[PDB]
Amino acid sequence: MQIFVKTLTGKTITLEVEPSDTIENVKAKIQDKEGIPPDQQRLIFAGKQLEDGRTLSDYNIQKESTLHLVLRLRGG
Repeated sequence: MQIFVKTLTGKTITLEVEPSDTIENVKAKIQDKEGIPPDQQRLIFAGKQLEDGRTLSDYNIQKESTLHLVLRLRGG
């Protein structure tokens, strides 16, 4: 299924995922496609911060959903 990942810069990235995919795996996909290291990634859906070990299905994330990507940089 297709999902949308909305960043803080007004860029939306499209991903192809399965509800059985883990959050850790989604983050890897994002890294693969945009180059953002997973450790800097903070995914938000329905007011919840998504946990690495959970799957998309745990959160009831359906096709064409939009996740919010917030960056957490290490150092400033």
